Amino acid sequence: VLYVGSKTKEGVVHGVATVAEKTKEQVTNVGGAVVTGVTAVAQKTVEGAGSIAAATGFVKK
Amino acid sequence: VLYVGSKTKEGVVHGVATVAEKTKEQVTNVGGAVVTGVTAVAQKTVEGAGSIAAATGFVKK
Amino acid sequence: VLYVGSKTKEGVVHGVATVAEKTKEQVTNVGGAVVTGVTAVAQKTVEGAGSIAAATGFVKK
Amino acid sequence: VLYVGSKTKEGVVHGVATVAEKTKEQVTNVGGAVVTGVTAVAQKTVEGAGSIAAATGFVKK
Amino acid sequence: VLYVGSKTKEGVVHGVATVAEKTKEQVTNVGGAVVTGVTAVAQKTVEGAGSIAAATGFVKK
Amino acid sequence: VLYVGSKTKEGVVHGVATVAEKTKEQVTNVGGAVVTGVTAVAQKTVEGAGSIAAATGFVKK
Repeated sequence: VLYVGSKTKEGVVHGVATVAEKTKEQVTNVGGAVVTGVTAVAQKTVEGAGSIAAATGFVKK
Repeated sequence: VLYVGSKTKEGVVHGVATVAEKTKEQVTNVGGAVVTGVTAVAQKTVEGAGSIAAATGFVKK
Repeated sequence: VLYVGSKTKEGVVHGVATVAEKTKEQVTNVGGAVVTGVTAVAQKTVEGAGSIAAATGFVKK
Repeated sequence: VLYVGSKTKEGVVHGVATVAEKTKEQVTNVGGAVVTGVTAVAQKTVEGAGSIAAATGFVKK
Repeated sequence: VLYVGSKTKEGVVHGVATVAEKTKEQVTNVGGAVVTGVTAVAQKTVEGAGSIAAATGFVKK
Repeated sequence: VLYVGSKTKEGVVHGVATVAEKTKEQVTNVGGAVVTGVTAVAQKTVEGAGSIAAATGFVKK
């Protein structure tokens, strides 16, 4: 009957400073799942399953 | 019957400074899934499943 | 019966400064899925499944 | 008798990403000196005085 | 009699990512010196006095 | 008689990520010197006095 949002923040990332010095970086996947290097990510879901960095192995039935 | 949003933020990324010095970077996928280097990503879903960086292995039925 | 949005932000990315010095960068996919280097991406979905960087392996039935 | 430079860098700026969101910006000088907002500037001097952002007040003799 | 530089760097700035969100920014100088906001600046001087951001007050003699 | 530099670095700044959120920022100088906000600055001097951010008051003689 009344809802007053104001400067609300939900699922938010702000003010982020990152430095990444790497001399070498390998990934060798063989038949699975790999998720690497997720930075400054924001999400909001309404009435649904939410996943950010979800490496699922193989599914069978 | 009444809804007053104001400066609302949802699923938001802002003010992000990144530096990435890499001398070498390889990825060698063989038959799976690989997700690498996701930065400054924002999403909002209404009535649906939301995934940002989701490496799923092979699906079978 | 009443909805007053104002300076609302949803699924938004802003104010992002990135630097990427790489001397070499390879990707060698053989029969799978690979997703690399997703930056400053924003999406909003209404009544649908939303995926940003989703590397799915092979699907079978 | 011998000098072999190679990939030498002197007085150099490179690989610079900047973002500047300002809603208002004033400068009100009255009879002096003002230097504002110097970015990505490089200089090399041989046998001379070198100044990049030098606001000098009034000189008298 | 012999000098072999190689990948030498002198007075150098590189790989710099900056973000500056300011809603208001004033400067009100009255008869002096002001130096504001010097970023990513590089200089090299040989046989001379070198100054980057030098706000000198009034000089008299 | 022999000098072999290699990947030498002198007066160098690299790999720097900064974020500055300010809602208001004033400077009110009256007859002096002011130096504000010096970031990612590099200098090299040979046979000379070197100053980066030197606010000198008024000089008299």
